[PDB]
Amino acid sequence: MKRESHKHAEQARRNRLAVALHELASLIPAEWKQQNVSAAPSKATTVEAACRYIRHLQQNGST
Amino acid sequence: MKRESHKHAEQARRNRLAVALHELASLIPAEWKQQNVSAAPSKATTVEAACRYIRHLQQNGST
DNA sequence: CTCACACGTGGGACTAG
DNA sequence: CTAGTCCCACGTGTGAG
Repeated sequence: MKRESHKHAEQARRNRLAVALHELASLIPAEWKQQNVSAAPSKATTVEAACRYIRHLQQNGST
Repeated sequence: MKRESHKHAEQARRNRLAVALHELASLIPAEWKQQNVSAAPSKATTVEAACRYIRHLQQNGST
């Protein structure tokens, strides 16, 4: 039963979710992801602010 | 000594990272995605994407 | 303690024999 | 049926502070 690999595999898989996610804040220019309620530089929070630098960025109507 | 049952501490906390991936999905452009090689619609595979957009949105107009 | 975390695990679409 | 892929998510033993 390939769960034997599914391990070696679904690890590589769950890993991808990291390399990249890592590589988001890795260069979230918006360094405020450095300064706030941030209870963890690893997933969630970083991603909360990760959507943020974009959230600033999606400003499309300069007066 | 909830060193087993503390359980919920994971997902009840994980939930954020879920939607973090999700708001990361709200301000990302489907219309963009055509550029990106389809990976599969996953809670990992698209963290890949938010980078793409972001890495991009930065140098907007530069020529 | 409270956090955050990476492992296995059963797994349920989907596909190729 | 049989198993090989996908990627989802829970339940945890652990380090860290």
